[PDB]
Amino acid sequence: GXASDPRCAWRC
Repeated sequence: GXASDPRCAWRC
């Protein structure tokens, strides 16, 4: 669940 965290959203 990364939809609110750009620094991980690239994976998810």
